[PDB]
Amino acid sequence: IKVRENEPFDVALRRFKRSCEKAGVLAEVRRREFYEKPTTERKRAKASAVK
Amino acid sequence: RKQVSDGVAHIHASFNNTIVTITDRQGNALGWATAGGSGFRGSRKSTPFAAQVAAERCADAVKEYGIKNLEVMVKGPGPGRESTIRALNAAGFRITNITDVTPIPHNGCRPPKKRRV
Amino acid sequence: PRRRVIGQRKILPDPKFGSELLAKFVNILMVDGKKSTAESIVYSALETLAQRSGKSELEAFEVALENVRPTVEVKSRRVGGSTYQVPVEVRPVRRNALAMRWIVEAARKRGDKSMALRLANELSDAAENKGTAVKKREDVHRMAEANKAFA
RNA sequence: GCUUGAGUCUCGUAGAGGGGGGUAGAAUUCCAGGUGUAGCGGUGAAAUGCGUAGAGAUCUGGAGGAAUACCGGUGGCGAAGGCGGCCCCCUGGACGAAGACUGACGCUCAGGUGCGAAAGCGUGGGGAGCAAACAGGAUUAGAUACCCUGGUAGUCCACGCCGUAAACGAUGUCGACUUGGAGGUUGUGCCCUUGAGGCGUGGCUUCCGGAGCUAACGCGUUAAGUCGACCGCCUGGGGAGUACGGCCGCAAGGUUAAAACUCAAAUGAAUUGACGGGGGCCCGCACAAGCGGUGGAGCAUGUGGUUUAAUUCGAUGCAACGCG
Repeated sequence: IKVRENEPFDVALRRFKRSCEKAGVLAEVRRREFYEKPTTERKRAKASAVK
Repeated sequence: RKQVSDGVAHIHASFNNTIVTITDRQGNALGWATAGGSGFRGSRKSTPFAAQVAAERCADAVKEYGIKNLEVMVKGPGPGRESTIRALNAAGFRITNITDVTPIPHNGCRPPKKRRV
Repeated sequence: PRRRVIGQRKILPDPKFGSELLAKFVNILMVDGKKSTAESIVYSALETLAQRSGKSELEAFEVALENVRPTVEVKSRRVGGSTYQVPVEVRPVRRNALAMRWIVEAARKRGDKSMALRLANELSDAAENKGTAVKKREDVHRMAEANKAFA
């Protein structure tokens, strides 16, 4: 979660949060408890991941 | 006044508004500025521009403390936050840490229903 | 413009000063295909402009037009189902094209006697940037300055 | 009698199988306090709402309830419903390896009995979040809706009831046989284990496909192929899974289950097109960028209407209206 750097620093370059929290994990927990849509969203996500 | 010389910039980016609170390392607030309090009410208070002018305006109003070092703590998602920390090192601050402190439940409370828009 | 990227046609420069800039200014002023009339108006008006300001001809014109050129202008998007007025940087040819259109339009708005006096007084009011075309430029810049939040 | 079906014993393996008890960490809400100050929240935009009685932000301390991120996987377990932190206790099943034992003890099953999501019901608790009802704000022609702000039952626990779901692989159970390929998961044997190998042999499971079948779509060794055993159910659409009666249920209702009348269709799958406020690519003064008009005035001319003895007939969205 943290970053620090010594005096050679210019830019933020914190892409630790395109790794874990920001993009998916908080936008996922904005909306409803189903049990049902996730079983089919994961079903078609794993059925789309195919050659 | 009171001459703290190090603080924390808690930026609270949400989808509708970013609210920047500059405090000390004890956690006592020294002065805040919101994107909605800088003109541009409404669809324009959730933009990176509004967040950066919110952060410029929060860098003002803590001149009475002589803050040079600060950590940055970032909550929430938002069109803000990224631009926000930029405005902080456009205001002479030595930005030391950038932590992202978004609250994530370990499957806690049930989130609200919504949005069949 | 759907498909066709275009060239542009070359205008003959001004027959008194060799200025294609001022040639496009007499084309912006021209009505009903009467070019002789419009260049008479431009020569009279800029001649009294050069006599009044005492500078010279087309540097008095170039100053009076430099005060009315827009910096950035608003522009509609309609991308996310919403009406945004985004600010966008004006191209130089469009920059002085808008400058001349605002000078000429504001000069047609004025209430003096002859067109050479309306436009000579409009360029003179734009030399110390207090006329109507500068209020059009400040108006455009208030729109693009208020809506700066979209880039 | 016999062991190739079924079962017992020995040793292990994997597992969100079940029931009871405890605990942990993040987060939400509330309460008390510090800093601090003008907004916060919300939306397509807003407003209701909260806020100078000091909100929101931020830090500290506390309480409480529910759910258990990451692992997490067309992964696993379960007859099905379903089961997801970690630990203990009680407990069910499955699978594998070698050997021993019983010796057809088997398969299916009407009535019967049990289990059976969610909502609901009863009694007693609990109540943080979420949220039917409800209230307010918007949107709209209206808006008893979608959106916003609140919000009660309920969701959670104990015991009892209900007894249903698109309770679905829309595929009853058990057994046998019939070309293949790529995986996943869990055992086990053999070989230099010369490593994240090589060769087999089981259990469960995913995707694609051969013959075959199928109205087609598709199924395809986990069959919808080729057979056998037993059960359940169907007989045109509507009326109607309704009424009456019976049984069950506290009720809601559940189950069993018609007829009169009425139609000549209702239906399945696939084809061609058209359409979509579906998707991709592309064009045209289509939009955009501009310039000049029309709609306002007077007149010209055409039309509708009205008038008239007649105001000849035809043209009438675009593509009729100085048109024939």
